[PDB]
Amino acid sequence: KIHTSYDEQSSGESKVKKIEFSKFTVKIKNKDKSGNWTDLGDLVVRKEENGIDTGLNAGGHSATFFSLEEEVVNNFVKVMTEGGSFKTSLYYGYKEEQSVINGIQNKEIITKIEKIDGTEYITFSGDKIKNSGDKVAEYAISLEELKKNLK
Repeated sequence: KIHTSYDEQSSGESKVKKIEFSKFTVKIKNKDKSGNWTDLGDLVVRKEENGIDTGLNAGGHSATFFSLEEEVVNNFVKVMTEGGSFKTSLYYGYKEEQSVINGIQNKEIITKIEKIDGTEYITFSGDKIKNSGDKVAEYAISLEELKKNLK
């Protein structure tokens, strides 16, 4: 007879990243199968010359979340501190979705302000996933943490 086993665990935390004048990072939550907001990770907003480019950064995975043209830079910032509806150059979303396979060009993003737990959040209608039932992938970002870098 033989018997063997193994187990390992590791973690770390630090606040050492590129300056606010180059990129910034904010919270992000998603709607589960129960239709309730649940934590997902963080959103790295990179301030490029030719628009804005954003990337989801969860506890074991990362990818492009959405991106917009130079003509939408101030426009996106407006709908992300006050709400509104402007088109985006590309919308990929998080993994396990129908858009993330390739991306959606010219994708219409309709934002709205809503509270959740005493902080003001912003929610928006993404692509139509195939793991829920003809629904849209919906999310929530701390509008109060966006304002810190959107003002």
